[PDB]
Amino acid sequence: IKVLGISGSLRSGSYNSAALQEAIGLVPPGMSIELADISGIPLYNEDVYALGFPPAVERFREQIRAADALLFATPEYNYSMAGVLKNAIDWASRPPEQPFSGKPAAILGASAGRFGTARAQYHLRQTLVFLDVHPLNKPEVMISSAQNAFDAQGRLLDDKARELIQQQLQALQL
Repeated sequence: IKVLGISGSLRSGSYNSAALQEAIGLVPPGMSIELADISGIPLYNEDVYALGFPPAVERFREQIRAADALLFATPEYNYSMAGVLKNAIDWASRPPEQPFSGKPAAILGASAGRFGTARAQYHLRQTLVFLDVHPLNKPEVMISSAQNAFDAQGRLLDDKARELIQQQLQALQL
């Protein structure tokens, strides 16, 4: 089972990217996570789209098409999804036959804030309706006070979080 991990943050020390990197080693046997790189995706402009998909967007769409499931790591800024993540989704969601259609998925997120990306997750779930993506409802993974969840580089010190992430991946497999 091929899972495409999508981090909504571009910063080097991203808690969400670190969560996905850790997730790669928490999958059950028979499953593997490949990471999407959305750093080359430009801000959306219909006038640009009309001339064709930028190479970075085409690559992203190709990865989504090839994936059996999706794993979103969504940062939360100003009580909603990070604009960068939404922008990437906006690009990949364009016609023809946008690739998110029918894909099962899991959502997780990390934030320094108290609610560990909860608000961004429910907004994303609304967006997923239009894309016809089917996200797991349980378990939910909202890592709060993320500054204390990781050490050097990006290892998870929160075993509870590691367990829940392990559960989502086991759910996608099923």
